[PDB]
Amino acid sequence: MDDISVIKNEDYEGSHRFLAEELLMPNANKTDGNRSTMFCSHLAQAVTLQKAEPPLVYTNFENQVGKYSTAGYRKANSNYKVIEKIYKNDYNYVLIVQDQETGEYTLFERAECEFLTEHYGFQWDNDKIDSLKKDDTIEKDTVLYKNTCYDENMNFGYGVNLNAAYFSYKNETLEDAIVISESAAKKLGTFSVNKVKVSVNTNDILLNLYGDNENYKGFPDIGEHIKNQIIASRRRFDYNTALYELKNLNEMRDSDTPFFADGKIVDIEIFSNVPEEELKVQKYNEQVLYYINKQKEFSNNVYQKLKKIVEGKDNNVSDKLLHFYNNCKMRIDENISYTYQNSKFSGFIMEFTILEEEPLNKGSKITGRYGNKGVISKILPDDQMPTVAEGRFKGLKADICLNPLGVFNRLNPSQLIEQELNWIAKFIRKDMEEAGSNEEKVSILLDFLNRVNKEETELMEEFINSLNKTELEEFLNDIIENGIPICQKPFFGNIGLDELWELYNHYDHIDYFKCEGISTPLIIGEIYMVRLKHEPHSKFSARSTSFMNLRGLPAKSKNFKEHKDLYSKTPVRIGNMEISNLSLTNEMGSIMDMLNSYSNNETNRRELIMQLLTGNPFDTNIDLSDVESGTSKILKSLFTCLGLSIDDV
Amino acid sequence: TTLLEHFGYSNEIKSIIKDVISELAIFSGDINVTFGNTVSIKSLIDLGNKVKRFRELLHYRLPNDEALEFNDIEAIIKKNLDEIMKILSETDNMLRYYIDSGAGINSKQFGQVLSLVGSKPDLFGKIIPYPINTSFLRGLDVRSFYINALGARKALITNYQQVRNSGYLTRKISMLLMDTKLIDLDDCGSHENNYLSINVENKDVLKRFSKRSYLNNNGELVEIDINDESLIGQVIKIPSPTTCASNEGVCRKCYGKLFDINKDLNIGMIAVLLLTDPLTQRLLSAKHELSKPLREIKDLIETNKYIKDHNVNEVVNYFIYLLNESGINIQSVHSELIIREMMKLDDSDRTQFKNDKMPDYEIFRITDANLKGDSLSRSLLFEQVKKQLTTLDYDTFNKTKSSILDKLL
Amino acid sequence: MISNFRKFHGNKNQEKFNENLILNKENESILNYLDPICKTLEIIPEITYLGSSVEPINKVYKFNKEEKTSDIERSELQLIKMSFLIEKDDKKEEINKFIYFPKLIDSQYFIINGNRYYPIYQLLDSGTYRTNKALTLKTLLMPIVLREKKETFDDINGETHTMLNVDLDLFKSKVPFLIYFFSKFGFEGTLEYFGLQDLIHVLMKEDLDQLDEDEINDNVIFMITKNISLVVDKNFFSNKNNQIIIATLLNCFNTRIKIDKIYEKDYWVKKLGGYFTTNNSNKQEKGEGIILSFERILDEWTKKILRTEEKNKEDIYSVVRWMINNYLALVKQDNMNLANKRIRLYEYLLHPLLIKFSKGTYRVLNNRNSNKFEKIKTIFSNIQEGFLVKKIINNELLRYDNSVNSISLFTLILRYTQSGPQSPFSSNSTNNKLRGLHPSYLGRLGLTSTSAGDPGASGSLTPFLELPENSYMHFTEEPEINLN
Amino acid sequence: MGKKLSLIDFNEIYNEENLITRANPIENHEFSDDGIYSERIFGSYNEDDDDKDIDTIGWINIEPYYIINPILFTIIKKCIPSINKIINYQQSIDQNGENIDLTEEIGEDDYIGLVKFKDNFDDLLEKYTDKKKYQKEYDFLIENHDKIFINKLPVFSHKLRPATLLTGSKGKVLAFDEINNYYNFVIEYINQINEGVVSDDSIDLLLLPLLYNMQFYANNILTRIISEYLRGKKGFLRKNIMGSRINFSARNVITPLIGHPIDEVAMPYKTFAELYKFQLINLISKVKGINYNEALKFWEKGILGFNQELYNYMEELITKTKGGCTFLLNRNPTISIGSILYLKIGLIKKDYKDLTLGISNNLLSALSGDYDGDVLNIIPVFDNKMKEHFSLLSPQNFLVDRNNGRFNGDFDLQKDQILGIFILNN
Ligand SMILES: [Zn+2]
Repeated sequence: MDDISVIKNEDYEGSHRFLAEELLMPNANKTDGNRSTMFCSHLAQAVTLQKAEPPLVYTNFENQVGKYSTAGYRKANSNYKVIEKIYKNDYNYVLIVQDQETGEYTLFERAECEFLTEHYGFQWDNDKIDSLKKDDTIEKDTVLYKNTCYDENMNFGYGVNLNAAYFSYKNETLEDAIVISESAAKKLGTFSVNKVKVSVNTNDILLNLYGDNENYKGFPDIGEHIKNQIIASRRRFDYNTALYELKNLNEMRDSDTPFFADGKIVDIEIFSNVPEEELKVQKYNEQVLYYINKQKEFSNNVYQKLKKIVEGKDNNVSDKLLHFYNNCKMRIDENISYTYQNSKFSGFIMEFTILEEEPLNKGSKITGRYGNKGVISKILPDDQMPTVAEGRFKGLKADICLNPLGVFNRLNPSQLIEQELNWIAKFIRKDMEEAGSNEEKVSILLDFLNRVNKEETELMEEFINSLNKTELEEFLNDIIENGIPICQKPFFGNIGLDELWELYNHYDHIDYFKCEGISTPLIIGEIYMVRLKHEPHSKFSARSTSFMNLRGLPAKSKNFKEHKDLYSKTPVRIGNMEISNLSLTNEMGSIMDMLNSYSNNETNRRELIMQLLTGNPFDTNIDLSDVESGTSKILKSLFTCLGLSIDDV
Repeated sequence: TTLLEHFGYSNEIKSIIKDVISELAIFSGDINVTFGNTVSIKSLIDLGNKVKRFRELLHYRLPNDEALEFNDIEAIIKKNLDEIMKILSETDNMLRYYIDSGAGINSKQFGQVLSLVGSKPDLFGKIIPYPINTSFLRGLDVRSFYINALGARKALITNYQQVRNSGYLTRKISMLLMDTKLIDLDDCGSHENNYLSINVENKDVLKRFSKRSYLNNNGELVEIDINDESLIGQVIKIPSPTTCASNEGVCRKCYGKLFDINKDLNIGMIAVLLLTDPLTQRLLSAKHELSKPLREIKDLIETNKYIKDHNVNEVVNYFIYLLNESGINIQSVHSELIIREMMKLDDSDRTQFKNDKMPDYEIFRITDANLKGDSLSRSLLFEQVKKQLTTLDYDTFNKTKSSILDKLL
Repeated sequence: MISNFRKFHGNKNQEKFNENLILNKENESILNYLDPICKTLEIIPEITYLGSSVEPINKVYKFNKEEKTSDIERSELQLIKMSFLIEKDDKKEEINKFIYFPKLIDSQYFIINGNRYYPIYQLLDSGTYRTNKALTLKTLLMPIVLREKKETFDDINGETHTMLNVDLDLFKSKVPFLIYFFSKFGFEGTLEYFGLQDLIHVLMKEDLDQLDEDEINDNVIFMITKNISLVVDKNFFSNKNNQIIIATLLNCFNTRIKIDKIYEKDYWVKKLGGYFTTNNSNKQEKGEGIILSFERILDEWTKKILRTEEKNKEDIYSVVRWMINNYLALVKQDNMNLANKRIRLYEYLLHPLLIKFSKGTYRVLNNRNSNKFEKIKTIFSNIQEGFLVKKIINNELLRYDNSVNSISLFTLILRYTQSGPQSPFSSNSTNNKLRGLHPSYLGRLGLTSTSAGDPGASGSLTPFLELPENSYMHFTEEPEINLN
Repeated sequence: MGKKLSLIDFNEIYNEENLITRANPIENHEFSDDGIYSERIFGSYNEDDDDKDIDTIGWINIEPYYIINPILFTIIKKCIPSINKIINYQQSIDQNGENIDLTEEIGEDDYIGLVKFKDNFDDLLEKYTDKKKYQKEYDFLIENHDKIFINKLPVFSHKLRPATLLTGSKGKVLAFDEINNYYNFVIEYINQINEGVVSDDSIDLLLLPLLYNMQFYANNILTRIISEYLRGKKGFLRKNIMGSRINFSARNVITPLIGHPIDEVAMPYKTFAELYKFQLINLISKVKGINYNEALKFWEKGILGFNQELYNYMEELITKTKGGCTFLLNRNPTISIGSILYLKIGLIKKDYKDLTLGISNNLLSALSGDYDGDVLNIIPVFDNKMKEHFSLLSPQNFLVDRNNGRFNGDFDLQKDQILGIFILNN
């Protein structure tokens, strides 16, 4: 279009206002549109990493997006003074502070982890806030806490750099398969938080799952870890069945209702609608009574502490302060009934929030910064993995081996650029290690940086001139032990082929890594990695015999959402081409027999279970009747009630 | 393949073939660990240092000093890509085996990455006036960046509609074709004039007509030889299921030598599936020019105007020509079987067909043809059941016939 | 340390994002946008809107025993009170109503029912869009549509003019704009209103004959009816848009006409009514009623948002004049340039309230055997304090928080969805062109971040975009074409 | 063959026990035993112990005045156009009123109501008969005097009918599907006829329009209960009858595997434990020797956390079975030849957390899948005869090309192995 003629490179020269997402991915100048789109979606799909690190090759914008984003920390809006501190439970507490200048009061709080949505969440590094004590001035830029994505100095971390090499492994890296060592997988640790609530009415009772007779606890305490993937269970009491079923309370009965989860208890919240007298005469409700007393004591203390503030009209408070205080005042007062989901309940409802770490599961996904997705196929002991054992770098090991089938088909030579840049950086690190005097080693360091990025080299030279001698030495120590960072602009100022050409021409000491026993001298380099969310556990439905619908047919249920089922267990349905392809074989009677035996015919399925349960486990000799299926009978009802009829032949 | 011939098409040889295939795969696996296959551009850089021809080839741009036409830029990019592949194969490098074997390397993407990118079409399918002079490795232009983004969004939209298509045609084509069966009988005993005539224009039709028989000068049905060339430019009669005189099903004569292979499975179901898969894949890839013949094939099967305007020999020859245009290759026997299902005649008996003059040979729409089918069990399982049950237009009250799905009800 | 250097070098960067754009959501105030939602009730004279105000949340609980009930589903809402007035039989009633709205949290979030919802920008058009053959204007009440048609007319000697008329099709009826002005100000008030009075003259057949040929060589004649005939300057008729005006005027050249009918405004009131309803008695009444309704078409919000000169938007008549005086140029406009588009975030939220209030005001439009006092009392009763949030959660104006990690400025704060409420997006081929990208997007919209679920449905704005101030969040304060 | 259409006479069909009488569905906060929500005849919604089946059919008397059947009515409208007007009784001023006062008499055929039209049905058909167009319809009417008028009206099972009694926030709302709605009107309407015991002309002047609405609602019933119950893919005729749900099934995500022949595949421990639950329960009952209930307890403990003994049990089970415990693997959506595979279990994965299904690489092309995240479905097979019948679905059968009779390219070596063998050879 003429607008296509309108846009000029001179208009946008030396500015990145056009590019939005690839601001986080280096060297977008060489990649294709599909890959960029994939990367943008992945960055929408990134997950928290326990061992998060800042990438080696950076584009000056990670710090920006981190600083501007406000869902990962809490910066005090102005300088305040803390007046008091209270603690609800062992792992959480609240801070009452006052504005230094405005004279207004404000709340803060801590918790071990934050619940984002369903499974997803993250653990909170509350070191800074916990270091604070009473009667201490807080500063405007002080951050009370932060997620693990943020480093000591607010450096953004959404992935980690791993050693990688291009290599095909036992025809097992076919398609997008990725193989990783055990240590690296141990690194890609990710948190997960779940919230689950249980209701106890007057009928159902709990069980002493945890502990002896004296320590009746149906659910693990705060320090305890949930055992056997079960939090609690309830028995449906009946007046008649009080002589057999209610017996042996310590052991669970077959027909009960358990709850399923994993991790460690992080926090507990109970809502009770029953008078406390019953709880007092309830032995199987001692734990809930104890927790209720603890919570009530907390609320009493907070109300007593904040009464002097709230009743003082002259004082200025945040709406948050008033809302919280009114909530506690609601809690302490009597005759306060709770009506969940616009309906009163009986007994109580209690909610557990739980946190747990996961390592990498065989079958998860990892992608770089250019959409090079994949699936973790198999994981190995690192000794059983290609290593280089020659020269200065003898004994180097590569954690992951990507698929070298083809990068040219995926249209993104940028990964190779990053890899060879980092490998060259490794070699430079070795060279500067070989250096003896500080002046000459910093000279060669800035020489290389100038070969790759002159302006960032100028900034380094300003910094090193700024640094004092001993600090300067500590800095070179950090370089030799970590590495050297490289700045790489997304679209304007990045490297091209010619600079790499010049580098290899001048760097005649560069040489292929000669791995042991491997015929070709492969290449090892650092690449950034980020782990996605799509896990094999998310689609794992498997059913044997669950609740049938009104039509006497299989149907899904709501137990899984309420955490009553370990696995999802939602049945599969056979469709058009399914019956078609099954009828590709000339066994229509056989297909009908299978359909009747599985779901359609009640009598046939029952006789299948009967025959199959007993008899030889190794040999199953089924016998089928000829009773009319339920589907045929209900269709007969359809026709007869329509005025239609049934008449074979 | 040839092994399966000297050993009688037994089950044991099939088992041993599976075993040897698996073992060969495992051996390739161990050899592939113990031999490296890594890739990096340092190989390219060193090659360019060694060979100046490759060096200047990668260092090239369009001569924009003159106006360049679309065909000219396509020709120049084609010649450059061929030169790249030729020089890469000629010289030793860490990717020589890659391009010689051909696994994991696409010529087009390679030429796009190293040589210049070339022009791209607009979302509506128009070439841009300003082709991308640069190449993916070298860099990009902001305008080129916009062009690439537009192309990617076009691909995404096309993928969305392609998935939304949902594979609907296979539903009805299978639902109609699935009832077809086979009957073990030596010869339908059809008339000589019942054999349909086909003219030969290229070897492709001979490929379409393997494992079958043609009447010779003596009229004997001798096996057709695809390698044979004496059949060029000749109209000859061939047996077919659409003309078979067996009322129970299809005789082994019509199915040719292929019959013995297929006795296990529903012949019609293989025909329908083996047709619907590559055709849909080709149509979907083309949508991702050549698409127009595919739509023509869909119309010929569906709209039925050409059938209403012509005769069975003409329609089958057109179908063969369309199959050739589409690029997919399937045995003509299955096509003739789809035509056999397509058939419609006044007297359900095929014995009249064995006489000198065949009865009326009309063919209708695929949905109409299925709804025509006198067996009501398959009709109800179709769509448009409303008019079938509440109206008397389709005389569904009248119609009655046995079928496989009739047991399913 | 490495971290020290990284932080310093990130600080030294010169390229920064737009800070006020990030915190833009805090800038919006509901009271200002709510005011016109109250004002649109003023179509019926009975309501007298006084004003609305946000109630403070300053209330503090005190211990009491009212068997009160508290619920776990947490929602953070503030109360807003509107005050309207009515006066009947010398007695007055000040009606006061209250509603709940969610509050901003974390400087961008809403908490309703113990769940976290986030509002996002919505993309729409500025006004005066082009589709089919018809020029249109998008207004919250009813989009104004003008549709053109060819016409051929033969002059005294038979001179044929292929020549295009723009009829106005509003209120479910094709009613030309010239007859609106022509009932309003008369034929001569109509002609002088555009300043084109002098160029146009009209005479009866004998008076047409006495007109000298010099006038013909200066004015092309347009015969009205077998007797009457108008004349327009040839130099004036040179302009194509002038041809369009003369064309709609030719459409006014109805077959049945008398000189006194040309010289009475009540006649055209009856004509307008007959277009609305053929009933002779209703012709006058319905003509007047639709006159005031057509005045109601304009709303202060639309006048504010429109980039036209205020003299061209003083009243709705001036608006239509501006549209048809420039019709051909406004037909030629880009359908994708963002200067034609705009972003809205606090408007659609009150839209369900607008619909309910419009329903009430429409019940007041069809008032019959109902005292105005009791009518207003009944109308200001269906609204419920929880109705606003209930409608919002029903119609999914907010989106359920689907985040997975802390990064939020690049998939929550800057996420726009082109579709939404009051939106024309569907599976159409032209909507397929909507999924297509446009070069004007460059540097103001993320051009490569569409959702793979539905291409082009939603995207991310670039952080380097700076929207002009005092343009109601217009990407460009000037229109796409300035009509120079 | 199959289930044949015939509007067989209801009188010899109908049974006295199923004739419903007029009563409101609810009664004193309990379903009435005489209305449509009867428990006497008609099942119990919450309880499935009802010995009588869901296919019981309810029934409504209209013997006093016979009514044309709705099913043939559309056909009737074909044979005689606008019979809806003939049965539409506007010729009345006592209660209907003067109204338009101008109508199309059409030889006084119109506005005679249902009873007169039934009386002169043959004459009206002779008046409206096309020997060239409507002759076939008129012939099919000829073969069907007995079925045109229907004396009994049936009603679906309330257990089949999804209609429920919800407790709406405003109050207890009987949230019925629309079906019984018209049915209720119908029975309520028929109430008037059995209400109209007293005889008087003006009553018949109102009774005949009641019959008009009777037929109108009958046509409403047929059209409505065919709109959704047996139409479209939501309809019952395609959602269940051809294919339905399966109770012994699972689905998983595939990952590559080596060191085994192409046919062998491995399954995650958890899904194998769930699929063959009853085989293991049988073996554990035999070996432990105690009743099956404690065996079920042990199996629960086994699926809860990893156990060595239970793994040994499944290893014995795979080793000693006749067919090797084979299954069906199908790839949604199956649109290619052999898109279903008959595979045999070879090894149980020991690692508890592993949940992916191993599969040999060479089967990727035949089933048209990729390791990117596809979800594939597994159906176990139990009967030995079934094993033999599905042996034709084994990949060894698909090894031969049913197209050309050569070695199949989908089982040919894939990319990486092609490369490796090339290195070995060349
Ligand atoms: Zn034959």
